Amino acid sequence: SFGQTTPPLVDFLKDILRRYPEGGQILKELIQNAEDAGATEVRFLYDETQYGNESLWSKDMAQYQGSALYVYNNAIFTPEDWHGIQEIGFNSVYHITDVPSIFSGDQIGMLDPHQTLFGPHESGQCWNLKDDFKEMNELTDQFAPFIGVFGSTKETFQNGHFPGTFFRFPLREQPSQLSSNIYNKEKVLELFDSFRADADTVLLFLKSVQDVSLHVREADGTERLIFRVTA
Repeated sequence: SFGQTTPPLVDFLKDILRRYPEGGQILKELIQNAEDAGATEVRFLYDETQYGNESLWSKDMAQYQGSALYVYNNAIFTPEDWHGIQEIGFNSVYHITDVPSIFSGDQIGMLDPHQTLFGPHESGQCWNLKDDFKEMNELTDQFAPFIGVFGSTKETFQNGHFPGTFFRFPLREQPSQLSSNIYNKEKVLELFDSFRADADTVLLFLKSVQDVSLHVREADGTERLIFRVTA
């Protein structure tokens, strides 16, 4: 027995990140993603909030319960958008996080290129707000980071549908096999700064997205508008 095998997912993606390193390109790639989905608005939120570690899908999920960059847009994923997302585009987010989550309509999906969280040959997991209602309700700490941002409420989960899209990117606090990039508040606000330099012109390329804003949420829950640009 003899032959080549394609590299493991994490190595394939490490190579893509090596070939495309990014600062402020990350915000631009995420804006492009929203434009491609027909969004008219994009909101970035740096969130200081740390969440609980009691009611998680598994103990290894605790490391992703901390500070995050969230990114909202007002389009709702189609099945094709969900297929599309499973494969620089969205992959630039791995500069920031090891486990991005995506919440759109009736589904939350988490991606795990390290392939350790969800079983041995799995690279992510998804929950349906209707079909998995019972489990999601029990896993209070797991889904708290999806409630109370961008107009999502406990009511959202009762109805079973969020009429929009947001991502949660828990900020990597130490190097992984995917990336050694560590983000903190300072580094994220530096990303917000790069963008703000270019903000006018970035909307010139775009025909759907007409409003981009940057916000910060403190641990006490207070939130500030950092910057907005409109068409």
